[PDB]
Amino acid sequence: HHWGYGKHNGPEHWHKDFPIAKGERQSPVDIDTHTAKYDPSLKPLSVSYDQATSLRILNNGHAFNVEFDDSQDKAVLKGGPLDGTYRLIQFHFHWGSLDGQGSEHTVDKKKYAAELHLVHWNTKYGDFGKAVQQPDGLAVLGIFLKVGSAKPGLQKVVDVLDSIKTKGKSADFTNFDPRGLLPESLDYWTYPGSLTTPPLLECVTWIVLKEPISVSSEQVLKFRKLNFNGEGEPEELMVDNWRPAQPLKNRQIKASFK
Ligand SMILES: [Zn+2]
Repeated sequence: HHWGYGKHNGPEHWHKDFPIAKGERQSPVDIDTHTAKYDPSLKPLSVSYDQATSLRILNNGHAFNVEFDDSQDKAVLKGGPLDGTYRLIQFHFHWGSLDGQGSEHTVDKKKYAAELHLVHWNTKYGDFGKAVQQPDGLAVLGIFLKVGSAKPGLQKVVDVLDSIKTKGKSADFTNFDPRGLLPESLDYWTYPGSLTTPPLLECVTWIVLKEPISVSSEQVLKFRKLNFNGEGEPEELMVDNWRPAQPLKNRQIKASFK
């Protein structure tokens, strides 16, 4: 009876195994654009992905992760609200069964069709497993996906999904450039939060980009053909793998832009 996104094990149940689900800095949240505070002290983001080395793509039973070599400062995030250097370890998406839902964060209650999370860890803690135990351990760049024109830089991901249809499958996935997934503008909101899946640790500085990327209906349809289940188990489509918005509590969302 593992956690998941179903009727009997979904987000409303997670607090029984993970009591931090009811904590003070849980994610995602609704971003109220009119009460977000413009902070002129916030620096521009510095995304240095030119030397990124992707390794593999994996269906882990709740999403698919594209994993990167994080043994050196090859793909790093700096600047913005961050102190120090954060190394990219993996990216994954959350998506819906329908185009009108799928994102985890919302903007003035608006849901997008999907949300991309680029997960980075603070190099001062030496490895990802130690970083998640620290309040400043991770930085997650969140990018919204809306349905419209196709995103050419996403197609290489879409075309490999047939190889990792079921939980536990992996495929080699080298030479993928994550720069093809970024919007034109790097304006952002930021707030302190958590992982949005168990163990729900409160270790994330969230950086949510204002500008969505567009993907085609055909691209997102292919996400919805993945399976939560392993091979030979009954088929359950991997859809609606998003956590609903959590209370903001004593937190202020800051904006890098007016
Ligand atoms: Zn995520």
